[PDB]
Amino acid sequence: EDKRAKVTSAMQTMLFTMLRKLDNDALNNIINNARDGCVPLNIIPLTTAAKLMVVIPDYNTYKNTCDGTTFTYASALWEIQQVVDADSKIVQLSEISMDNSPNLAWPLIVTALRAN
Amino acid sequence: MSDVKCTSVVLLSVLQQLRVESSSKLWAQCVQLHNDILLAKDTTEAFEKMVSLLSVLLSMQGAVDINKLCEEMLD
Repeated sequence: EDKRAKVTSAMQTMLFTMLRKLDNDALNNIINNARDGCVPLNIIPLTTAAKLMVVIPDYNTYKNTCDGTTFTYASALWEIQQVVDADSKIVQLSEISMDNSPNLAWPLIVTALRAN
Repeated sequence: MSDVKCTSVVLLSVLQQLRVESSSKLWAQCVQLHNDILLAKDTTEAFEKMVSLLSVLLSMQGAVDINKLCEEMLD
């Protein structure tokens, strides 16, 4: 895999070249969302209100990404009903405020559904 | 939309060479997501499947470090 490891980098360097050049907002959002540690946990669902797990690593990302019960991601609209914490322990919206930040278990994990 | 077909063909192979042809279900969904993109005749559906396909590569905690790929680009 050693020489394979060189042809490996060439293909997926080239891929993110062809992705930066695609210049989609949805692609460029999920790509750069993931660069600061905010990555999907399952495939993005396009279907009507199917399951979407994403990882949020810090409150900064949080108050950058969460509008009440609505979390914007992937140039789409997402509706939540499951936010757990690092110790797989469920949290609540109100509890993720600017006033509770340092006590909580980052990263958090939101579960989401496509919005009508 | 020449490009979006082509990004798609290469995303699948990046995931293929990451030995997810073993993946059977992960693979199958990508194979038809790649197949549906090829059969697209407009931009949105094509970017809409394209966004899902790439979610897979980003959800693989060690498939590759995007920070170190990104840091490799302009260095």
